[PDB]
Amino acid sequence: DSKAPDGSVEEFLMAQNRFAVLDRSFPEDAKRLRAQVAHELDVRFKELEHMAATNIFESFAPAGGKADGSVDFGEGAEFCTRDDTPMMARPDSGEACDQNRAGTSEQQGDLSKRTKK
Amino acid sequence: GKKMMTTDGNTATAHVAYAMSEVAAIYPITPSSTMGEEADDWAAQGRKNIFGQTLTIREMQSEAGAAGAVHGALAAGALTTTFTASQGLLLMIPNMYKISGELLPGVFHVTARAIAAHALSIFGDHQDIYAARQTGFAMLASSSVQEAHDMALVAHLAAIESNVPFMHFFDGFRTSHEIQKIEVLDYADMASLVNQKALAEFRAKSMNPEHPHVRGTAQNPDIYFQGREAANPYYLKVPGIVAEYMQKVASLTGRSYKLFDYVGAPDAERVIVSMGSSCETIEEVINHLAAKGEKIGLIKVRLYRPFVSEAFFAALPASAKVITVLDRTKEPGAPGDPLYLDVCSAFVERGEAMPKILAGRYGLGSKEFSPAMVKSVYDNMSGAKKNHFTVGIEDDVTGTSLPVDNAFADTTPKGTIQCQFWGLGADGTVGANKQAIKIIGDNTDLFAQGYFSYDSKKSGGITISHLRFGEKPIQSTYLVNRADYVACHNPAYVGIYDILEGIKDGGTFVLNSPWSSLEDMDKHLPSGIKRTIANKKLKFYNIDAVKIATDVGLGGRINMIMQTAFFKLAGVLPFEKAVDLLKKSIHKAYGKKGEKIVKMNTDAVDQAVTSLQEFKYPDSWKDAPAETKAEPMTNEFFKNVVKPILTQQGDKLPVSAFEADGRFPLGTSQFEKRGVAINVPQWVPENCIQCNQCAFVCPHSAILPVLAKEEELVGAPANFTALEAKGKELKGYKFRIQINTLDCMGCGNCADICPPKEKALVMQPLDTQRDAQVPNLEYAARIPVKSEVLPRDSLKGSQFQEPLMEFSGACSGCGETPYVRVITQLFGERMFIANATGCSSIWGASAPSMPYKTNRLGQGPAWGNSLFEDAAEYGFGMNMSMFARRTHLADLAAKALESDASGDVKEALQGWLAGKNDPIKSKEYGDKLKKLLAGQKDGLLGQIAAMSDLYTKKSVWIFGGDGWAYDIGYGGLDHVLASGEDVNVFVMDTEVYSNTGGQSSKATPTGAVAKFAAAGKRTGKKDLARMVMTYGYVYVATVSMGYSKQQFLKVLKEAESFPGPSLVIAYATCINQGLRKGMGKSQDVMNTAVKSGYWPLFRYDPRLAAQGKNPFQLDSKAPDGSVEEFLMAQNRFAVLDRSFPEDAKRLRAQVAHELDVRFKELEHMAATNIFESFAPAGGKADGSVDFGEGAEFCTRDDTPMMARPDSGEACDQNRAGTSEQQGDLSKRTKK
Amino acid sequence: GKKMMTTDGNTATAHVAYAMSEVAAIYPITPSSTMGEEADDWAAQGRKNIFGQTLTIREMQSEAGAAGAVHGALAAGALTTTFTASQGLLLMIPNMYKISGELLPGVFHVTARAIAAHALSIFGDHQDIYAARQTGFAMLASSSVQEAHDMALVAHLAAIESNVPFMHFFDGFRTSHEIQKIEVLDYADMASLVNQKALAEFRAKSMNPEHPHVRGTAQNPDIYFQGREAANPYY
Amino acid sequence: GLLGQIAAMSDLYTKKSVWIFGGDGWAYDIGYGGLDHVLASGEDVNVFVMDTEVYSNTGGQSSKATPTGAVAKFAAAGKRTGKKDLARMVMTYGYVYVATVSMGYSKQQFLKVLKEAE
Amino acid sequence: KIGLIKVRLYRPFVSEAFFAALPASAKVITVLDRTKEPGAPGDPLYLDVCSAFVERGE
Ligand SMILES: Cc1ncc(CN2[C@@H](C)[C@H](CCOP(=O)(O)OP(=O)(O)O)S[C@@H]2[C@@](C)(O)C(=O)O)c(N)n1
Ligand SMILES: Cc1ncc(CN2[C@H](C)[C@H](CCOP(=O)(O)OP(=O)(O)O)S[C@@H]2[C@@](C)(O)C(=O)O)c(N)n1
Ligand code: SF4
Ligand code: SF4
Ligand code: SF4
Ligand SMILES: [Ca+2]
Ligand SMILES: [Mg+2]
Ligand SMILES: [Mg+2]
Repeated sequence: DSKAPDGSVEEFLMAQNRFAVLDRSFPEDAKRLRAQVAHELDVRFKELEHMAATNIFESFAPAGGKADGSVDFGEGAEFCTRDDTPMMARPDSGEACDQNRAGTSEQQGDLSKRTKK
Repeated sequence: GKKMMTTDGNTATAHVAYAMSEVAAIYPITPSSTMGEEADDWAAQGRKNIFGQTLTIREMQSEAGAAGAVHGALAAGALTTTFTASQGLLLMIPNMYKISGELLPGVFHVTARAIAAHALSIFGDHQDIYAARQTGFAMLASSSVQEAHDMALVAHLAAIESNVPFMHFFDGFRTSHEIQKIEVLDYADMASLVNQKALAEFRAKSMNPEHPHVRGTAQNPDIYFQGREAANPYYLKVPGIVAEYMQKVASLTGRSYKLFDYVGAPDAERVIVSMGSSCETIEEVINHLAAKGEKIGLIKVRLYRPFVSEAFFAALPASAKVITVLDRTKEPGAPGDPLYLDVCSAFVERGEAMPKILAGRYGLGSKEFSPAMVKSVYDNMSGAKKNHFTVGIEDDVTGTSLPVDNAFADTTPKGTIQCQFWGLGADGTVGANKQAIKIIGDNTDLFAQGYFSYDSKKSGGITISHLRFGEKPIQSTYLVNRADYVACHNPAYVGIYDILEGIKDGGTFVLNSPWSSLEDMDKHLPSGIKRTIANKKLKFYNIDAVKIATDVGLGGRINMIMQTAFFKLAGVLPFEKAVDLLKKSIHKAYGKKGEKIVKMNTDAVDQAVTSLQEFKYPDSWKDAPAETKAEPMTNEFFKNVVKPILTQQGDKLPVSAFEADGRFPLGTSQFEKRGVAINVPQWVPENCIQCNQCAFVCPHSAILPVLAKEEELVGAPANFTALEAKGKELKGYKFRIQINTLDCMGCGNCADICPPKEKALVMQPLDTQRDAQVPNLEYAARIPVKSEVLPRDSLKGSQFQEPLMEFSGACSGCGETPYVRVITQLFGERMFIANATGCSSIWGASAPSMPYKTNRLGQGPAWGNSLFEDAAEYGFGMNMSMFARRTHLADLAAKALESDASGDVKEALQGWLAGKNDPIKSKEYGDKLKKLLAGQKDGLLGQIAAMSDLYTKKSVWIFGGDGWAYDIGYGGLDHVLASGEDVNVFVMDTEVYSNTGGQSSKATPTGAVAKFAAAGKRTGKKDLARMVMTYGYVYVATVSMGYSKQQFLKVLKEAESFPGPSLVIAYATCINQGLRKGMGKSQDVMNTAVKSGYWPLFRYDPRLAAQGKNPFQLDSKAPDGSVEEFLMAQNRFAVLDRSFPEDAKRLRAQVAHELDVRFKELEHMAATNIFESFAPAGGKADGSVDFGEGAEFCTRDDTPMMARPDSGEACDQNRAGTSEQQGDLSKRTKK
Repeated sequence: GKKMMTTDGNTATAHVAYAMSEVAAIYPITPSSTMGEEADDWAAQGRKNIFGQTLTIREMQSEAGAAGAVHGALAAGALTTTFTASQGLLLMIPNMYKISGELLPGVFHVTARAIAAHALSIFGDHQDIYAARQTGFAMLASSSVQEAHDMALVAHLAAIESNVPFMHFFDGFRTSHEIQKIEVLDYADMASLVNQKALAEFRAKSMNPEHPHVRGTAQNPDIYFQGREAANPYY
Repeated sequence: GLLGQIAAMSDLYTKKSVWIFGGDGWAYDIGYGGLDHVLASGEDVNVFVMDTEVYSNTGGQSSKATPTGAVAKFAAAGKRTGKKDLARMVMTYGYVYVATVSMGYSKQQFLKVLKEAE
Repeated sequence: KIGLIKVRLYRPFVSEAFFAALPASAKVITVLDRTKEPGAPGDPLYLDVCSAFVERGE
């Protein structure tokens, strides 16, 4: 909604004691820092200009769905989704499951095949 | 009306909280987590509260956020509740003062848990609730599961009528996780007790623009004091309101309560005053002892705040001459703990008889408070009368502990059957016990109780179930120590743990093992057990649960068989009814996929009932030969501290065994060698291409690359097969991949990614591998690690460095530990780790197991866990220390350059100063100074010589999960990175709060299923990386091991060497994501995560911009279209598809769209020509200046807030207009 | 030497805190702001503490961040201090349990101020310091501008030798802002009172990869209680 | 009955506008974690930040909103890090309405933003 | 006949040192707390002083 820097920044800063007092006390550092501010805003404005020119932006979904109901992330999982910790303990936890101590599904199945007997 | 059910304290109170609240703002913290999760589940199922509405529940970024939201909701006129504990309650304290200060009817349900001090504890005690006793909240304690229900209701009703917020609390785990058959009220009954007039008044006084008021004013000395005392009337009335609701609720339930209740001899001479679950155990002991004539009693504290001395005395027998107040907390330096001080105050104000009052401390961090300990407390009152004592520990340092005689008689009511089950992680033992409790409770008049002890180990951990069944109420709030029935479901336990301890004579001992034959049994059963079974005439049974399960088709799955064993032998039910009920239930549950899965279970039951015969044993067991002791070598600390703790004897370690500040030495995990993997890898050297990828990827450091010279392999075992080393720089070396079979967790990741089609790693049963590999790893371990051969940060070369984090308690195949292990291989010897509370702090440092270790020179990660919310600031502090102390060193150095120090010393100092912040040079010259100044003790050179641990440049790292970085610690993280200081942040993104039970975090992706996002998260994943990149001066990068180990190493080197703040976000797989083919596919899943475009890799390096080039670089390619199979291969996404296919499809398409857009934005970032540029520093210069110096107008106001020592000078306060307006006015007023 | 000066409680305290600390993590909150601002200006002016070094002071995002930084700096072996009051002190409570729990020589200088309840107030009372009484910090009160200087010094000296963090507090405004002609000591005098061996010992036990240890473990019911009573000898 | 209850809820008839007012110290520093989370929630709330580029009330201390080179307490030689870009940070969400205003430059753009944000 | 006991070290609270400052002649003692803990049986300093007299047993 605004335009590219018009070059008045130096006067802008120097008209405020929060910047000028630095100029009177540490003239060399102040000079550097005001130029740095000028560079910072130059770049930022340029970045905002591209933002305004881009055609890359993501859709906007307000809300909607919920689908009366919910499900536990461990429901019907092939391997245990919780640990042996008292931290993960829950009222409905405790049912046996594959704790990944025997390897992958594929590795397990192959060991079966290989130890057919 | 009423309704019976068997549940835990958490559910009992959530049952009431849901009914009575309209809003809940929550945050997960153990052990209160269950309440928020149930409330969410019920709201989603359609459960109505007393207003006929589903609860509005929202998860905040922290408990502080939840507390502010609760305050807003209440101020805005909605009945509100929250569930919390420990660290979380502390964060709510500021808002508590506001909520009570504004007389809002809020109710906080707290599972009382210990505060982290010398150490963190998730266990139960009152340190947290006492920390808030001054907030102005009323405090109602419940001491049992049944009471949690009742008190929760009183709290809500009283809060609504009194206008004083309530904190309803019960003991963490001891009450929150104990299962009891109790009675709960219907929601309509609760609704009927609500004071409608009060409710309407609450609504009417609330914030609303239709009839607004101003709240939260700032007040001066003139009126603040008055305003603070104006609520007095309200606090004077709360006690009576609590009493009336206890009575109103009682008329509906039949259970009466008073602010203070008394039990025991009406003429007791020795009385205990206590609060919480301890009260139940104390009472059980009183019944027992009083029946023998002892004049003892107990005063149960219900309403702790307001503390009504009159109600307290109304409960105190006049005959009491000695009173012991028990506080379940510790306030260092205080003249006495809270409850004790309150009771003392009652007696002084009463101003009459002063019986002897004693203070006792107990149960910190859920320490047992058993019957024998109650005996100690009563004996102390008639004996020594030690004051300010502790009970449950042996304080051999300050001698404050009461001796405890464990031969005390069992005090459970007549007819109580007690059971203990020793299970292995995920063998379904706990689940069957909880089912057995439900079955027995719903089909008998028996009271049932269940409590479960778990392992700090997340995988292959041992569980111990304590169950009690009886015709009389079970008040035993302590573990079972004299069991009638004991079952060991893992034959491995037999030789290592004291499983039959305290088992009654004639008790039943059931064992799962394949040792059917007397010779096999005699061969495995330790002498001690045989003697115990013998001398106690135990009903010993053995059952090859694994053979029966296999045969009936259940594939080694033993839960049903052991379940049958309990229902048949425990003796809590008659055989007929038992097997009957058990079967009926199998049809209840299961009954799913055909009658076939039902048949196997039913069959397994019958087979079990049959094969369940009394193992007969020889009278010769009475004195089996006490075996020797083939105990390997370790160190003093592992022998005297960790081993005892790992074998469950930690309770016996006296106070003298621990460091006052709670510290632990590194490397105690080196000796655990648990051997719990079912299958481990087997190296096939004929196919090995010598890449070191298997070691790089191991989540537990269970693979050891070996590079030896001929000479180093002389005494090597015959089977120590080694290949001649491949590679030019390795000409002449013998290479070997040594599998550490006992530390392996058997996940399969190594074998899964081993490059060759003809795998060099194949999974095999642990037994087929241990005999050969144990002595092999042992031998290899003594071979010098060849860290100097290849580049430290090269894929292959990194695995030739010493890993400084091994054998952690992380889950098998954990996606976080591989990253950390490698990080230590690169910087371990010089890093500080400020670890955020989470899985990484839990697998990282759960006493007594310490995975981080030192290298051969004694150097290793200096590791620390402060809190969950402050990891960044904690690491920033360590960095401040290094800055200050190393700046001090630099100053001493320059100073010594201007002295008669020797040319060599000066050369070294000049060298160190120039390379002060360079890891290579600071070490090079620091090492010279260590040599050159050796012995120097005086003057300047002496101070420098004493600061050697500051010579080499240190590496400060901050480790944390996504919950930490995206939520609770985000503000801290953000500020630290914005400081521009040299720190390194490593975020292990699991896309959920893993440790606490899979709760959603802002890092959780769109459509992922997790707690508080159980219909799939409906907001996209927060873009932490892009947010941090807006600074321009922070190195930001993403990594995924499975996609590129090289890129990971490149990122580590670039992030760490960046002289400013660095943020590295890694994709970490986790059991909570539910990887469909096992965690052994983590690497491959990490690979797909990136290829699908789900987890794009990039690096933002500010120094490139400092040299004109674009700081942003993409390291991965556009989405390859595989996201759908990527998502569908994880249950956290697949469950949604099976349950809500319509929305799940939509959400997966949204995710594909999100990642597609994001990647395009990254592509443009990498294509940009416009970028933030700047130098590393420049400036400083001694001196300061105030922003007001020489200003033309006043620069500060007339407030007490801006007043400073030098303020007060006259200035233009802008009341006369502009400089020009004043000038113009001056010309106009010339005169 | 002694020096006669006319100043307020904040300055008298800050005078000492600066001399005895190497690091300071601060956050602004009335009526203690003056202290951190003075410390910052002095460091920028090159004032030397007892180690001949200028103070390393940083402003955090809040007092919780400031307390976590203080904990980290102390854990890493730097004498550290901070200034706060009221709402800010409340935010530091979680870290206070850790700092005392790990027996760290931290020193918090607090201008006791009212807690916001039915209303906010920047003025003085002990509501805030009492809210932190169970944290394990020793608490030493000063009732005048002159005692603020003296207790501040005692608090630092005692925290170093005892390994128990200290909370030096005085009344918001009534003491923090009261001006009085008092006597302050030279930094040299303060330095000569320091227990050099305790200090060396504090640095030797601090976090350092050259000789690591693990701090902040998670403990079960088997050992937590014992671990909590282990610090009794220090208190 | 029902009509009586509905009659008693008239102060809820009109759609309300929930505003959160705060300074830069609040939004960029201490309350950032909460502000961030509340915006990420996607709920209908309006945050209005009055950026003074310092913690004003307490005496002009620097905040992350303080610009490069500005002198303030704790930035006594000019702040040596730039202003934190809270706006671009929040815009990364894609579903949050973000805007910046300056009354002296444009009262109309200010009014337009109020109407659009609310 | 009046006196004042000034509290310097509030924590740890050392009763021995408290009594070393208390006149044996003291028949009435008022403890002033500069705070308010709603619902508490008494404010912090008062509670600490009471405990001192209770434990002394005299
Ligand atoms: C102030 C506060 N609130 C809540 C907690 C509880 N904690 C959590 C919510 C932490 C979850 C960690 O999440 P994330 O994403 O950062 O890590 P990861 O997934 O690796 O686990 S574990 C932890 C603890 C031990 O106390 C408990 O309650 O289980 C806490 N310690 N402190
Ligand atoms: C937890 C905490 N830390 C510190 C403070 C002190 N407060 C601040 C630092 C507030 C300054 C806010 O700055 P910003 O930029 O958000 O707003 P603005 O510039 O408009 O003023 S005024 C205030 C108070 C009133 O209590 C005080 O100490 O003086 C506080 N109230 N709470
Ligand atoms: S199976 Fe897993 S734990 Fe075992 S060596 Fe391989 S990667 Fe390591
Ligand atoms: S991953 Fe396979 S080929 Fe590579 S070093 Fe390991 S065993 Fe050999
Ligand atoms: S991050 Fe996940 S896989 Fe790793 S220890 Fe935690 S719960 Fe287990
Ligand atoms: Ca860095
Ligand atoms: Mg996580
Ligand atoms: Mg401001």
